[PDB]
This record gives sequence, C-alpha cells and structure tokens, in this order.
Amino acid sequence: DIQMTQSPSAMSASVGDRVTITCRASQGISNYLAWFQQKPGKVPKRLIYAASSLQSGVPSRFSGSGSGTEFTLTISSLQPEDFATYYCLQHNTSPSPFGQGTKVEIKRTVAAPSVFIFPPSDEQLKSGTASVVCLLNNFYPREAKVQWKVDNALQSGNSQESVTEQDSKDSTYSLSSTLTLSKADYEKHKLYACEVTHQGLSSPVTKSFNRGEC
Amino acid sequence: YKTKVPSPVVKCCGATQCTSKPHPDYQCQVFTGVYPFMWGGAYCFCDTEN
Amino acid sequence: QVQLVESGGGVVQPGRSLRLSCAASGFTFSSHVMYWVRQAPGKGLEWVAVITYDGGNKYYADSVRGRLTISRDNSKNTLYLQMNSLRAEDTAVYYCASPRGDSGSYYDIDYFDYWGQGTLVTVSSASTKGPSVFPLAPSSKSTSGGTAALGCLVKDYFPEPVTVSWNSGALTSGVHTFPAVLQSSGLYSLSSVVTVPSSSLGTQTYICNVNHKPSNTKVDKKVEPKSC
Amino acid sequence: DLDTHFTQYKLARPYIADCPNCGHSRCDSPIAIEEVRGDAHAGVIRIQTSAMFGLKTDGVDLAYMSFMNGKTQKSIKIDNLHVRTSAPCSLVSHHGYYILAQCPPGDTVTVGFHDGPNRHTCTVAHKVEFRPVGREKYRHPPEHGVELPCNRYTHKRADQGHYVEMHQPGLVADHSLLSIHSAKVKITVPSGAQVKYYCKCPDVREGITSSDHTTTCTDVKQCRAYLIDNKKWVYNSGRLPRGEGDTFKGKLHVPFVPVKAKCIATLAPEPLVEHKHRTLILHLHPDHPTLLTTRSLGSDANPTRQWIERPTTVNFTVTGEGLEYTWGNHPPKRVWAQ
Repeated sequence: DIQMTQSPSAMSASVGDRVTITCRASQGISNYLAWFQQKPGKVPKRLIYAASSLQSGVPSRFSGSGSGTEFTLTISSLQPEDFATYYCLQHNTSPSPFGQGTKVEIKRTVAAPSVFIFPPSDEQLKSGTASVVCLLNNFYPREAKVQWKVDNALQSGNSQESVTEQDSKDSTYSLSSTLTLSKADYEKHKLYACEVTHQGLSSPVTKSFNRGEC
Repeated sequence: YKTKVPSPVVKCCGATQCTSKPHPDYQCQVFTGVYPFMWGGAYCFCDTEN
Repeated sequence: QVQLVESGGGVVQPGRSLRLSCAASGFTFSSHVMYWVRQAPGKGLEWVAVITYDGGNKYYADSVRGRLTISRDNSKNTLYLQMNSLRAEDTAVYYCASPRGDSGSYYDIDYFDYWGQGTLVTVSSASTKGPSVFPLAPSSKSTSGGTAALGCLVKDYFPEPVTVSWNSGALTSGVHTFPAVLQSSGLYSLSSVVTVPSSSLGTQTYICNVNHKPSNTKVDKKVEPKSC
Repeated sequence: DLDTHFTQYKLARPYIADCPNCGHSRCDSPIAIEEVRGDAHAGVIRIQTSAMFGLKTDGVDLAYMSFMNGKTQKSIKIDNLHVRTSAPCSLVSHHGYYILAQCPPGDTVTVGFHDGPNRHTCTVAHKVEFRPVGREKYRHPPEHGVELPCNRYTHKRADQGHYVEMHQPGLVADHSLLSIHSAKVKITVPSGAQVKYYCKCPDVREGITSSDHTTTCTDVKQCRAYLIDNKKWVYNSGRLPRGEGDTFKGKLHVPFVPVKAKCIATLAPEPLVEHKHRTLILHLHPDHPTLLTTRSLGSDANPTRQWIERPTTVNFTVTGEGLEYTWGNHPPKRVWAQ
C-alpha cells in the first residue's frame, strides 16, 4: 500500500514564525494530495487540495508545494489560532492514508517541573491496592522522564503516565505518573521515590516518602 | 422497428444478475465463459468466472 | 446547510458486531461519494473505507478488510458501517465524511470537505462500573515554594467519561484534570490535581466533585492533610 | 450556422469497435460500421460509422476527420473516403458519427478512407435494395419523367427530429501501459488519465491510480491495464463494453432524418391503342418492368394486375359499362363500346 510519512512529528514555534511541514509518499501520487488542520476535540478542517489549491475561506498565510513523492505545507506567519495538528492525505488511490500528523505547539521558555509525590490513601489500602502518584506540574518542553524507585530498586512496567494538553495561558504541560502495586507488595517496601529528569533541571529531582511516616 | 441494443456490461470475475426493465420487448440474458479480446489484448484472465 | 450526523456508537464486547449509521442533509446524498475515517484516542486520523454514489464499488483499509462493511441507502440519505469481529484496536471515534458536494461515477479529487461530529466506539469486555475516589492528600512532600498540591485519584471506572470539578466549580485556577489511562484491567483511571497556597490548607476546604454519568455515580470527596 | 451543433461537435469522441470484416479478418477498426439504414427510396444510404467526421480537434471544421488511433484522436484532412457497394458509391455529406451516401444496388457496404501509410477500412454484411418510387421497377433515377412523393434522407444537418443516447465511455483496456522497471511493473498515464491496476499475484486488486507502480507482482502477462478517459463521451454502441456507472445524458441529434421529398420517377413509353369490336387491343413496349393495372367500371370490378417486362400485346373486353386501365405512371383513362 501507499504510506504517508510526515516530518517532523511535533514542532515548537512562536507566533509570527514561518512553519514548514513535510509529507513524503512511499510511491508517486502526482499532485492528488490535501492538507487538514485539527484542533483538540474538533473535527479536521481541509486547508489545501491538489498539493497547492488553497481552500475557499482559508487564510492566505497557508501555502503548499511539491509533486510526485515530496510535498509541503508552509504557514508564512503562524497565528495563535494555528496551534493544532496538521495531517497530509494522499487522494490519488483508495485506500487513501493520512500521514501520522504533525503537532504544532507554542514555543515558550524552558520551565522546570514542580515535582510532588502522593502516598496511597488509607481508604485505597483497605481495597488491597496501592497507587503512588508523582505529579510534574507546569513544565516546558513536554519531554520529561519519570523513574520510580522502591527501596532504590528501579521499577518497570507497573506505572502509567498521563500528560495534559498545552495550557492555554502559560503554555506549560503537566504530567501524572501512577505507580500501582498490590497492598502486599506496598507493605514489603519502605522507601518510595519518584526521580524526574527534565531539561529545566540541572540535575534529576527526586521526591520520596517512607511508608508509615507522616 | 429498430433493435436499439445498449452497450453490454462485462465483469471480469463473478456473475451479474439481470433485471426486468419496463422497456418494450426487453430481452435480457447473461453469458458465461466468454474471454473477450479487445483493442489492447485480452480484457480479463478469470477464464471461467468471466 | 450541509450536515452529517453519526449514530449507533457505544460500548461493545470483543468479537461482537456493531452497526454505525450516518444521516445526511443539505445536499444531494445519492449523487456523492461517502467515506468513513476513524481516530483512536490520542492517535492520528485513520482512513477506514469509501463507497461510491451507487454503492457499486467499496474499498477498505487492510486493517479492517473482511471485518468492516460499508453500505448506503440513498432512499434514506443514510450511510452505514457494519462492524463484525470487533477488536480492542477498533476503539475509536468514527467520523462520517464526504468530498465537496459535486458528483462522479468512479472519480474524486475533492476528498474530505464535509464531516459529522463523530461517534465513539469502545471495544471492551469491561462492564459499566462507577469510580472509586481516593484523596491525594497534601503533605510536606507535596509542598514546593509556598505552594501545596492536592488532588483526587478517580480509579477503576468504565466507560469514559468522568467529570471532575473542585469546590462545586468555584475552584478552577491551578486545576489539572489529566486524560484517563486505560489500565490492564480494562478499567479507566485518572487524577485531578490542584495547586493551592500552603497557608490555605488549615482554613480552606477542598472538595473534588466526581460525576460518572454512565453508572449514575456522584462522589464528593473532601481532601485534607493527613493527620499524623 | 455550422457551429450551432456543439453538443455532438465538442463532447463526442471517435470510438473504436470490432469491425466484422476489417480487411482480412475481424480487427478493431476505428471506422467500425454500425446501423446501416438503407430504408430510403432513391438509393440514399445513412451510415453510422465509429469515426467522427467533419470536426477537427480544434473546435469545428468540415474538410477534416477525427478518428482514434491509439489513445489519442489523430485527426486529419478527409481526402479519399470510400463508400463502397457492389459498385463504388458517391457520398453526399458527412456529419460526425454519420455519413450519408448514394449507392448502387448491392449486398455489402464497406467504408474506408486511406490515411496513406495505412488503409483502415471496414465492411459489414447487409443487403441494400433500391425500389424506385412508382409503378415502374426501374434501377437508376432517370433524366426526365413524372415526379412522385418519395421518401428519403435530407442532406441538411441542422435538424432535431430524433435523438440518440451518449454516456460515459467504458473501461477501455490497453496492454501497452504495463511496462516494467526490471524489478517491478510500472504503470503510466499520458495526461489527466486515471488508470486501473489489477494483477494475478495476491496484491492490491483495485489499484485505481494516477502514475504509480505495482506492489509485488512482476509478470506483465499476469496483469491488467484498464484506462479511464471520462473527459469525453461516446455513442451507446453495442460493440463497446458498458461503463459501470451512470448513463450520462446528452441527446445527440441525428444529422439526417427521413423527409417526404419529391423524386423524379421514370415515364413508360405510351401504349399504342388499336380499337376492336368490344375489345381493346393494347400494344405495349415497356423499357423496364412496369406494373399494369386495369379494372372494369361496372358492378363487378373484375380486377387485373400483372407486371409486364417483355413487349407484348394484351387485350381486354371493354363492355358498354366501360373499362379503366393505368399503364405505368400515366394518369388513368377510360373507354366505351358500341
């Protein structure tokens, strides 16, 4: 089948910046290609077709280029409403695959996460499960590494992470990592630690508690 | 009279059931095992399903 | 105005069947090509299928071929997606879409201009379950620079969504309600957190209001510092 | 004027079908003959060929012809267009798909220009018989004689008495599209076309695409190249595979509809009467087989009708009631007796 490859998968840009998104088809598609903007929670909206025909009612700042296998969307001056996910689509053949999408996020200054750790509640422990939560609050860029340590042993496969969308006011991210253990395994160990690595931190920040300490 | 024959329809593989049109003396029939050559070579290679 | 309206989405068990519908209005439905596109939670768009104006040709992504069947009823202005042998990977919002409102037999170059709001299909063996709500108590370990963090863990519910508010919606500043994670149990879990002045912990009451409409569950959980 | 016929002039496309007797055997000629209509009187024939006469690609003309060689309409000056029968004919006028010609009697009709390096002719088995209007079974329209209300095809073209269908062309096959790149087969499109890719190997069977290439299959003889050219439309011919879609509309007016004209009919030589007692001796010297009809004027009609070709003398019993006879196309006359 045809495959559509978008580069980059994500990018950070400022208002007024020139943004250039590249899409590559695995086989020639002449110029039968289109570009779509999707905002969080919304339906996609088409911006360009025929690899350069600007959609009626779409701003003149959007432009398209290329033919055969290599194609581009160029935003000449990025506006605040343009922070969204952009997809290419080939429409030369059926099946008509989309690209992976390119996420355009708001570039801001580096912000170090505020790191917090929450022990499991006594109510949860009565149910036979322990959830330990590590919160990384209001950081940028989105790339953060969370590493759980239990009695200094590195944990693997027993945590799940969730990340907010970019904050509309401060352009930061927040991340929640949840370590889930059985009550029996939680009661075997004493030191619970969340180690955070982020570009805004000169060294990894560890937050920890001892089980049964206040 | 005049026998107006519309262009016949051909599917490469698998049959095609006809419908009784309201045309006067509308005679419809299906043929199987045809292997029509036309213009640039053969039309299909489903030698029995044509 | 052109409208497309998807329906028939919901929770279905793996291996079962579901039929989506899309009602069309404001254009000559019987003259135009119709398409299904899906989007898995937090993933990119995936092209599912297309059907011609007459229904005479039908095409499918290899991921869905032999399991999904696109059909239409031009007399009812209605598009259908029959889904059989559903898998967890088929969990997505399914969008009904068409090109610009101009016709053809087996040709199209205006792919995807008009779309519906989408319908959620969740393929899971999980039954409807209300959340357990646990406090994320503020502590010396959840305090930084005169700011304390506190929250609620909303654990083991199905299906989505839950809604979380703080102090009946009076507290909105510094609130982060995280996207739900699907646990290995097939149940969802999320946290909602808020940052507050550490000086307020002794004087201000913090209550998370959790509402899970699918199970009719409402829980108001007071979050207090753990007494030593 | 001439350019007020854009519906057939602009939209139609010269199609190619399976001539039954294309030169030696049944090839696929661009002038595949269809619907020979020799139903007139004076011997004028309307032929609906597969080529499109008159209009150059560049809008309109009349000294030019558009016929389809390959995937393109290689239009040329019409120069030596034959219309043959038992003896070669003399064409009258040509308009798009149709060409009106006058032929002598025969059993086969053949059409063909001769583009010069090649002939590209076509024939078809269809008897052509020419009954002159009137009572005399003549062969050719004579120089003089009486005239009768015949029926034939007008040489005029700007008429809309009747219409014919014209819808999207079907999926024409073209093997020459399945080239190879020494590793896999390469498909091609000349301009704006949208070909269909199909191959025997287990692969994507649908393959609707512009310029593109096969996934895995490699054997050219194990593939199909169908070509789509829906920009123009063709006549609803019975020798062309139907398009799988809708019957696109557009009524092409028939250039030469039958009309009720006046043809010159032959005039048999005058009979030599010789009166006899209650008997009408009639000397006849026909030039061509002519009908002779007579009837008694009395209570009993007593009809008599018999073709006469060789000169002969016939006699009739003219009673006192009276007798009437119509020799050839002459006006009827009457007689007494004593």
